[PDB]
Amino acid sequence: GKLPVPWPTLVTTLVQCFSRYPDHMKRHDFFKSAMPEGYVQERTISFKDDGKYKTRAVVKFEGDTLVNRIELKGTDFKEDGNILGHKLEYNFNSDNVYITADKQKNGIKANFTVRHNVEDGSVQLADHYQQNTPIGDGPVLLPDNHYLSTQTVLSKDPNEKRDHMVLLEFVTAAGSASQGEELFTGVVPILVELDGDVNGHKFSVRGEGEGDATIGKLTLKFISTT
Repeated sequence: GKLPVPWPTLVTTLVQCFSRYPDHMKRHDFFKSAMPEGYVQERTISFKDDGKYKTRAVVKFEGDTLVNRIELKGTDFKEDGNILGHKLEYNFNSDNVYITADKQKNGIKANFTVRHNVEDGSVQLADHYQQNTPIGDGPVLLPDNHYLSTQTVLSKDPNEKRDHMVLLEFVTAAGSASQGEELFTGVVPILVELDGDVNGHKFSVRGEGEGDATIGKLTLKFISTT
C-alpha cells in the first residue's frame, strides 16, 4: 500500500540525541543526558490551512539500539489539500530549531516552522510545538538557549518496491558532562517504529539505520505499511 501522507511531512517525527554538540556546548546537551533511560517527546504540528499532527514518542535504548517509538494522530485534513493529495516536493530544506529549557518539566521545548515546497511553486507551512521530558530520575542537563541547524537529503532505493524513504541528515548545535553523553561516542544502531492514523487512514512506518553523534550524521531507511 501507499503512505496516505507525503514522506517529507514525517521527517521531524521520525532522535535529536544524534545532534553534534561542540565541546564548549556539551553542558547543554539535554538529549544525551537523559539516556539510556530516555525521554518522552511530544509535538503538535499544525499545517497552515489544513490538518494537524499530534505525536507522542518514547526515545530510549533497548540494549545498544536507540529506539524511537511514536504514536501519530492526524485530524482535520483536507482530502484534496497538499498533504492527503500528495502535492509536496520530495525534499526537506534546512531549519534552525531554537531549543529552550523547560525548567519545571526538567526538560526542553521548541517552536519552529517547517517550509514544505508544493509542486505548484507555493509553500506549505508546518508549525511545530515540541516538549521533551526525561523518563529516568537521574540528573539531566538543562540548557541555555541555543539552536540546532539541520541538513537533509531524501532519496529512493531503485529496487525497493515498497513505499519508502531513504534519509541522510546532518545536525549541529550552535548559538564527559553526563554519563549519557558517553553512549554516543561511536556509531549507534537505530530503530524507529511509528503507528499512525490520519483522518481515519491507518498506517505504520519502520525505519532502520544508525547515527554518529560525533559528526552529527543520521542514515536511515523507512518503509511504510498501509
